[PDB]
Amino acid sequence: QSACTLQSETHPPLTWQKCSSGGTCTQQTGSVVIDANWRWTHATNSSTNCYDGNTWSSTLCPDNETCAKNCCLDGAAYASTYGVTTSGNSLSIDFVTQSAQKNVGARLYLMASDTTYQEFTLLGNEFSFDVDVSQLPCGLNGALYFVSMDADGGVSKYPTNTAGAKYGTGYCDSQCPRDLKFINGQANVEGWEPSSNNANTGIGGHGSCCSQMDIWEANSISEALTPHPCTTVGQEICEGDGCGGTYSDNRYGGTCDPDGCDWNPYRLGNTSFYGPGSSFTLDTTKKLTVVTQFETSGAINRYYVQNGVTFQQPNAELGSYSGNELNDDYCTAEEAEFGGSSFSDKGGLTQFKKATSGGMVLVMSLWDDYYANMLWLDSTYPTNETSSTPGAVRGSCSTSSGVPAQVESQSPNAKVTFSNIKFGPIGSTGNPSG
Ligand SMILES: *[C@@H]1O[C@H](CO)[C@@H](O)[C@H](O)[C@H]1NC(C)=O
Ligand SMILES: [Ca+2]
Repeated sequence: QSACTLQSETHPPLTWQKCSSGGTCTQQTGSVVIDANWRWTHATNSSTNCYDGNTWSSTLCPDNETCAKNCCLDGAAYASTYGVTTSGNSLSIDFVTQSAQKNVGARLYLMASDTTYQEFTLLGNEFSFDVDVSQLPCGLNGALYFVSMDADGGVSKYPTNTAGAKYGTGYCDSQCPRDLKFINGQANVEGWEPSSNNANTGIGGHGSCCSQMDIWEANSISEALTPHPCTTVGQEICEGDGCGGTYSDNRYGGTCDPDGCDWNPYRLGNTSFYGPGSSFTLDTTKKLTVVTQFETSGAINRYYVQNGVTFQQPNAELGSYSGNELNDDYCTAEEAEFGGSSFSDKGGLTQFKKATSGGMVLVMSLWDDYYANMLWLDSTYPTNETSSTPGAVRGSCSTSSGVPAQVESQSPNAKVTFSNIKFGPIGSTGNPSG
């Protein structure tokens, strides 16, 4: 797709800190850009929409190539249309924003410049951020994660994409999302199937895969940490059900691991660690700091800070495993106890180290789940299972919670605030900010 300028594109600024082993942290100035899927897509020579509701214009978009040549992405009014605002080192995303139309959530990327994404090499480093999930009830997910996207949004690889990172192109993740309107410089009109439960989305004939590090997927009820390896580390197009993931039929027939080796304290047995109120170790009605360390062995460590008190990831006992570190032993024990083989089949933490050894783009989003109502994160899943079934209970939310239409009408003012992002060598982010 190309870019149009009927609406100016001004990326909201966002500062963050880069720390060093020497003990100092320096302020960096970046900005955020909203994903292309949320943008107005119209004809290059007019205001005629190329996509409307959950269907494409059959005249402007008869096929993927023609559609890409006839259509362009336009600018976004961050605050008024998407409910996205920034203030210093803080970023807030509103759940539902009512303007000329109804907008639900957003997916944003941290930029290095006005035309490029900031790339982070995670291996041997740690990532820290403060978050306020107090306004996120059951069914919502304020996520912060990393994906192996190209810095230019794919412009160098796909000439027909001239919008680039400036317009949030090039997304990919372990689910090999087929709901993307543009992939590899072409539209996704071929094989398009409008969603039967969402009037604004659909599924196309192609998806976009890549490694994904889910550092934070959470609400006020539950939180999970999940690395997702792929046989091909970087962004790669997939076709049909060969994509696997949520959007396809055979979930495990793809190149990526849609499940991952997840770590949810509640799912692992500690039901008093994270929750709303003073009866929980970490009170989700108050802000908290989340630190994630990527050691060179490929293992992942995590600790939290609230009101100046530090709490390491709680200890978990799963089969022959015992500890608080996400490593090979943990992931092997999880597949043995909870079932599955997707993570190991995709290479596990060893294959995932290839992703963290390279650059990954920071993503921050807020979304509700039209496929599984976020039950996999904060409830019993599958819903037919009981508490006696290992790993079935992931949170205290009712199995009837998370209906998109219901949460959107009942909790429109829900929102998430991410702030004070710090990145640097392991052991450096707790030092004085500059
Ligand atoms: C949950 O984790 C916290 C922090 O490590 C700990 O103090 C508490 O004893 C744990 N509770 C259970 C039931 O394991
Ligand atoms: Ca270790």
